[PDB]
Amino acid sequence: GEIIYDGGLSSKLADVVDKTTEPHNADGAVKDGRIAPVKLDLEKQKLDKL
Amino acid sequence: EDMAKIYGAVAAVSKNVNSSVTYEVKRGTHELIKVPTIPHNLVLIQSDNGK
Repeated sequence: GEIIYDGGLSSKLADVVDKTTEPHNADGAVKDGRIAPVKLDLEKQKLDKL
Repeated sequence: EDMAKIYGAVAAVSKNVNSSVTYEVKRGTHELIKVPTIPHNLVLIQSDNGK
């Protein structure tokens, strides 16, 4: 017979980034006006620059 | 025009707020090596006649 429903484009709720991401603030629907997180080179092992 | 300049300056001050910090915790951590063999330090000394 005639086909009324056979499927279609399916909407997915979540996009799961399968990779390690550096820390970030809000972007997209909510944009964060504050400064980005400061990357601090702390907890050094060998003593450089001192 | 001079109002846009005044409003722009205020927005610059309000945007100077800091969010957070990010750093790695690695102090105190050392890599591990693997020893493949056990040192026994044993030698068997036997006479020629085996006595």
